[PDB]
Amino acid sequence: SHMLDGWVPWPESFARRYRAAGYWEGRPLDRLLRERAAADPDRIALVDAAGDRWTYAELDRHADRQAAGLRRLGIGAGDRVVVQLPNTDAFVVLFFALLRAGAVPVLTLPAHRESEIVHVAETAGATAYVIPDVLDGFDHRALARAARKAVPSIEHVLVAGEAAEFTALADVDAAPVPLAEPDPGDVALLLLSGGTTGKPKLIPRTHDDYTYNVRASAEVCGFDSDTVYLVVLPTAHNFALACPGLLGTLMVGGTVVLAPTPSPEDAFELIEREKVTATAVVPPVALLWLDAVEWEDADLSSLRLLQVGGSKLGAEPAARVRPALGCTLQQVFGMAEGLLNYTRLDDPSDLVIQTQGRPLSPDDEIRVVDEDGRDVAPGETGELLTRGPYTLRGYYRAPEHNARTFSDDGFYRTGDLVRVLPSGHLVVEGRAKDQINRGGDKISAEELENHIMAHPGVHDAAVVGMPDATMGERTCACLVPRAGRSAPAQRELAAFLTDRGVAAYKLPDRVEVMDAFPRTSVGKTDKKELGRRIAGQ
Ligand SMILES: Nc1ncnc2c1ncn2[C@@H]1O[C@@H](COP(=O)(O)OC(=O)c2ccccc2O)[C@@H](O)[C@H]1O
Ligand SMILES: [Mg+2]
Repeated sequence: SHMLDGWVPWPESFARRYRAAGYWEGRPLDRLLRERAAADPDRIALVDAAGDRWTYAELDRHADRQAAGLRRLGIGAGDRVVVQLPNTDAFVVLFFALLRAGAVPVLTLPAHRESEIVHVAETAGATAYVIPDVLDGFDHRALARAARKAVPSIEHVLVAGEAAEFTALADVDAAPVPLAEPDPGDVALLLLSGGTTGKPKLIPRTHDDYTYNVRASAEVCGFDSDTVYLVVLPTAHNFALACPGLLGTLMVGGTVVLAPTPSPEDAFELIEREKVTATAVVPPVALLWLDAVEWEDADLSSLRLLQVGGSKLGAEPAARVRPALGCTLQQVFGMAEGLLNYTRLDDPSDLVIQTQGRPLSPDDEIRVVDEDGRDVAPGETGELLTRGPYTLRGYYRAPEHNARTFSDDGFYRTGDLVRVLPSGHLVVEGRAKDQINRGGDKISAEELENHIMAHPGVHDAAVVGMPDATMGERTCACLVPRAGRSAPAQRELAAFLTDRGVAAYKLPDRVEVMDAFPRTSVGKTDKKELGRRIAGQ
């Protein structure tokens, strides 16, 4: 018996192995903060961009007071709560307060707009939605009004700022009350997957498997109480939350520093001010920092570890990390769905430069298969399938996609093309899945294509990735015009999609109009040949 339905537990034989192995320790996720605050109450746990500062005892107490405040509002025991917050202390407090209240955080990104928020809110049956007031020029309270209109289950809107007619997040506060602990085998939080279908899919992560993800990652990356970690990616990104991210830093007793943006302006200042020792970035930001040290004066010497992942970092800039930034590079090839691959900190530089790591867990199982599902020969390229103690067995409330995406014996089809080296390290070679990787931001083609086809001048749309030297891929929208109507150009389509509620990183970089798409012999749109036509071949 589980608190939520709609997810796929591990078979009992696997659960037993993972507990017997010490991977699944049987502790709720919020207990990482409870135990650290008990052992190191007066250590500095959290620093925000302004310079404000909180000890472990202070953070633990505020999480209890906000958890009691959430319960007074009726948020708790299994309720799903959509969280959309910037890199501020409000996110860290509320994350633990929701866990202690028994609520299941549904983590979204600040860039997400009405179509993503409404979909995840109604899929999760969320009862509350947590937003900033105004963030980067956008008023999220209008979005909460639109979300509540489309999703009647949303009873409460909690606002980090001026709350308007809603509830101020700072007012969610009451005297701590004894709260029951969740079952560690239950879902702890729901992550948003980059997606390969028409709708974003939610990833359930349990207390046991997410704690192991965090704990094992902190060991591999050498996180301990000396670690000062700069959160450069959104706090809701799996990389910055758990790999080892801020949760790993808190679990071991280090200091979390919240960066408002990844710009050298904000990040380099915080690295010098707080003596940051570790951070994680996507490759486009790595390239920016590697350039920017040539004209920025910040003292970055305290930096010891730069994690780079989300897309493949080139071997040439990888080799520049030590001379330019004075720290160790760690390549990270991971996914919200589970499997994490890390280069080890003392790997020879050859493997740090040329590979995307080897799996985190001894019980991470990998297969590399050809187009027929058969295992490839050693060192051949094929699609990565994986199964392990923190990889999901199914998405949340997505039975049809689960039937397509997981093998009969529980292997998750990643859609990534890789080859495995004799040492066990992986090299990422490409992608099979119909999803564009734009600077670490994942764009489901079919989701974007369906939005574009809602435009009155568009009959059919095919979204195709184009190579980009610094961004990895950019997005080309190939359009068949509506009969007797003109298709829109790039700027009009961007405005249409933005008004529709599509996140800005999904807006096509380029529009190409054509009378028909090339098709295969089954009749599916041939995007390999669309790429050729886009390039004038
Ligand atoms: N170093 C890399 N080199 C080439 N490709 C990479 C890659 N790292 C990710 N990818 C692609 O991203 C994934 C889905 O993305 P994600 O779910 O958003 O999570 C993350 O990126 C993420 C990244 C690091 C740590 C924790 C995470 O969670 C994969 O499937 C693959 O396509
Ligand atoms: Mg250094």
